[PDB]
Amino acid sequence: AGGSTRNGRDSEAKRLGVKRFGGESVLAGSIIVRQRGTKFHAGANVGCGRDHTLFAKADGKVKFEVKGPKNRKFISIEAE
Amino acid sequence: DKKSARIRRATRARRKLQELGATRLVVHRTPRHIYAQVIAPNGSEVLVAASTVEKAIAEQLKYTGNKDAAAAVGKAVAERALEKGIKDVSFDRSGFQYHGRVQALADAAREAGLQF
Amino acid sequence: AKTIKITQTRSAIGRLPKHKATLLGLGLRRIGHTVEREDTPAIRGMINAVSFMVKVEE
Amino acid sequence: MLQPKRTKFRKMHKGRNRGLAQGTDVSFGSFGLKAVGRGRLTARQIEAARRAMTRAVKRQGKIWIRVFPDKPITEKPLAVRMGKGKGNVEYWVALIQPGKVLYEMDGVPEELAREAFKLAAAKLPIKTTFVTKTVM
Amino acid sequence: MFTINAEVRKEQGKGASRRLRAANKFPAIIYGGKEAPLAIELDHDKVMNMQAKAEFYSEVLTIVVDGKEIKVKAQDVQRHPYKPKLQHIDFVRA
RNA sequence: UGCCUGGCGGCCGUAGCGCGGUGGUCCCACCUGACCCCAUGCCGAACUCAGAAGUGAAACGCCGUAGCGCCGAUGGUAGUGUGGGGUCUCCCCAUGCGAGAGUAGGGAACUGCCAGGCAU
RNA sequence: GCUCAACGGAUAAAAGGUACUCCGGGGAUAACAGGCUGAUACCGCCCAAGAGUUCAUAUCGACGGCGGUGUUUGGCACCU
RNA sequence: UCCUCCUAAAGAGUAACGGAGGAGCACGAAGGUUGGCUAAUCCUGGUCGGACAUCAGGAGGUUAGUGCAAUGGCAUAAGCC
RNA sequence: GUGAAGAGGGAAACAACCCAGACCGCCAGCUAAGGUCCCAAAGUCAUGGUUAAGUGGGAAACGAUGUGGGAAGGCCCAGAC
Ligand SMILES: [Mg+2]
Ligand SMILES: [Mg+2]
Ligand SMILES: [Mg+2]
Ligand SMILES: [Mg+2]
Ligand SMILES: [Mg+2]
Ligand SMILES: [Mg+2]
Ligand SMILES: [Mg+2]
Ligand SMILES: [Mg+2]
Ligand SMILES: [Mg+2]
Ligand SMILES: [Mg+2]
Ligand SMILES: [Mg+2]
Ligand SMILES: [Mg+2]
Ligand SMILES: [Mg+2]
Ligand SMILES: [Mg+2]
Ligand SMILES: [Mg+2]
Ligand SMILES: [Mg+2]
Ligand SMILES: [Mg+2]
Ligand SMILES: [Mg+2]
Ligand SMILES: [Mg+2]
Ligand SMILES: [Mg+2]
Ligand SMILES: [Mg+2]
Ligand SMILES: [Mg+2]
Ligand SMILES: [Mg+2]
Ligand SMILES: [Mg+2]
Ligand SMILES: [Mg+2]
Ligand SMILES: [Mg+2]
Ligand SMILES: [Mg+2]
Ligand SMILES: [Mg+2]
Ligand SMILES: [Mg+2]
Ligand SMILES: [Mg+2]
Ligand SMILES: [Mg+2]
Ligand SMILES: [Mg+2]
Ligand SMILES: [Mg+2]
Ligand SMILES: [Mg+2]
Ligand SMILES: [Mg+2]
Ligand SMILES: [Mg+2]
Repeated sequence: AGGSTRNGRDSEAKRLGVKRFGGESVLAGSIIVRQRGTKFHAGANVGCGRDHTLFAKADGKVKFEVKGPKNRKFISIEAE
Repeated sequence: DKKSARIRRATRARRKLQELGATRLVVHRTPRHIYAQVIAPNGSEVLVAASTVEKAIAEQLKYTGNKDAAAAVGKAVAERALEKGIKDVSFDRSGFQYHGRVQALADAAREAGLQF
Repeated sequence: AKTIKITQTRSAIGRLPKHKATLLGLGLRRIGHTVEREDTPAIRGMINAVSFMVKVEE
Repeated sequence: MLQPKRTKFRKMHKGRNRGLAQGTDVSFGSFGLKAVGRGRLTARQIEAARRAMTRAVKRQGKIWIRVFPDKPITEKPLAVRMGKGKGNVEYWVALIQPGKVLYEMDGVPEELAREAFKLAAAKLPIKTTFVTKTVM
Repeated sequence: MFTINAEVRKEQGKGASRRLRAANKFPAIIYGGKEAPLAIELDHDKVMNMQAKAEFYSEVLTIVVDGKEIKVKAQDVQRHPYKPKLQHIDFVRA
């Protein structure tokens, strides 16, 4: 008999990711992306939350696009 | 250098008005002249413009780069904007201090009828 | 009207759920079941998916 | 015995050893000992084959060793049950794919390199072959 | 001088290239210049003998396809990883 | 309509660096001065103001240039979904998808609105 | 206002012994033995640096490598 | 008990007495806003002054920084006055 | 995915492998995997090769003028071995 450990821990999965994909009609206020940083960025009619959560300010379809000189990923709600 | 730092100093409010959809008045300031232009919310085309490089404005003046020139410019651009029916804009200082010729321009445009 | 005969030639016991749904979409029920379906790309795609266990007769 | 001086981490998963190799061509020297089989070597097997060819050339010529054992291998002690943590690091291996050039050599004739690489290959578990520098 | 006889590949891809190397052949491609790239197939043992010389990889070679000689050069060759065989050769039009 | 320049964009390196050359009517830049508006945890350096003697030195812009950066096929290779097989720690066959790296090559950006100057 | 931290918190409030022991149950779970396996062990073999006056292979055989048996120490916990 | 990464098989999730690290706070400014600014390191020169204080220039271009672990972010700075 | 909760045919026998999903009955027929000399249903089928080891019908490093096939080479009727 003998042994021990120091590596038993881990935390809970925060269920991040993209909740609504492109071309997917949403209501205003619908959470699109949960994320830590700004892996994505807020485009038109899209707000950024306290925790960098991307939510829709309006209704319509999701448009993923790459803009800017840094080729950053912007999320916009197209009108519909 | 100085040009780049002025742009860095301006590109926050420019992107903010870009997402606000704001019709925006752009001031540009030189030691000799001062420029103004009213830009559509797409940022790709203008509506009205005024300067101290124009003869119709510059010939009534002593020096093109003083506050009296800047007020005459903000008055002219306001009278052109109201001629075209543009009334509510948002003033982009373009990285300058709201002071001096810039302040005298915006105060002239407010007085002539623009709303910001 | 560009219609073809499809005949199930193998069993569907240990097969995938997706292949069982494909055979249901074709309307095949048992082995040797010859069915008559139109010729669309969607039909040809299901036949592509289960080509090992059907036999298409044009 | 080759061994990394520092490692970012002390232990490593067992992994797999599938795929073909990359160090295929004889880069530096003229003659090469190419692996044909698959498996893992060690620092002892490497150092024994180095000794066998250094002695077979009488320290004449130059020998490159293309591989390096960077994978730690753990073992549990005798009479220890299967739980209670990962075993202790015992030795270091290099994963060998087919096509990997293991050694290179020049400054010697071809036949001497053949007999040297044969004396080295007798210490190695995997099946090898002899290769030369190909133009292009 | 090396004269190589070739044939235009009737079909391409991974399954075909494996199947040629089964039938003692190997593909190659002629490219360069304004002319379109040409997907050929070679006999393996002839070219494997011819390539043992550095003359092969230095001189200008004549490839006969459809009775049409093409003076090329050996740009790059993919070899078998542990067998003395050839996978594929790039030929640049001289 | 042509050329040049300034401003705002589009696009985000085939758009960037480097090297060489070149520009001052206007514009721009440096530049002159500062009692004042305003400013310096000291300093008119910057910010700002009043200006216009000088210079395009720097900066900027333009032109050129393949030392790079960048882009980049074709074919093949790797992988792999399904089905099947073997000598089954790993591979093969049919079929479908099909890289990365590398090669040839491309490549010294393109474009919109307004305004001004000189020519026409 | 609780290190109720045994952190969805049994109570405001709680440690041990039993070879004097007992009941309900379990091969869901251990000791013996069997089984699987064969790390270890044992028995072979490969290369041959060297020792053997010279001479690798009379006898040994370093560094390292491949197997066999099921025979030890063990692993698992499939039978009871 | 809670957090971070891997295992985790390119959505989410996913176990072991699996591999590695932390938390049980702090801040009345270390918050808000307006305005402005932009690092690490090295090189040269320079009083005490030295590998290393402060000062001036240059390279570099975030290799720094983030109240604390790690990851993801951060120049429009979320970094610094 | 199967078993569990699923019989049948095959793998000698062999829950979990291969084929295939049993309403009942029939002294009817076609097939799957797997097979066709006899036990034991069906080819002592055909054509062309290989093996001499009962390999098939258990196993490695390594060793060897076993044998079949292919491509090339260097000596050779100026006489090779
Ligand atoms: Mg395939
Ligand atoms: Mg220059
Ligand atoms: Mg000044
Ligand atoms: Mg100059
Ligand atoms: Mg391709
Ligand atoms: Mg590619
Ligand atoms: Mg460029
Ligand atoms: Mg240039
Ligand atoms: Mg409790
Ligand atoms: Mg609990
Ligand atoms: Mg007693
Ligand atoms: Mg009892
Ligand atoms: Mg049991
Ligand atoms: Mg015992
Ligand atoms: Mg036991
Ligand atoms: Mg055994
Ligand atoms: Mg052992
Ligand atoms: Mg002797
Ligand atoms: Mg011996
Ligand atoms: Mg030994
Ligand atoms: Mg026993
Ligand atoms: Mg035992
Ligand atoms: Mg169990
Ligand atoms: Mg028993
Ligand atoms: Mg996931
Ligand atoms: Mg997944
Ligand atoms: Mg802060
Ligand atoms: Mg700010
Ligand atoms: Mg110093
Ligand atoms: Mg059954
Ligand atoms: Mg059965
Ligand atoms: Mg059996
Ligand atoms: Mg039976
Ligand atoms: Mg059959
Ligand atoms: Mg019979
Ligand atoms: Mg016969």
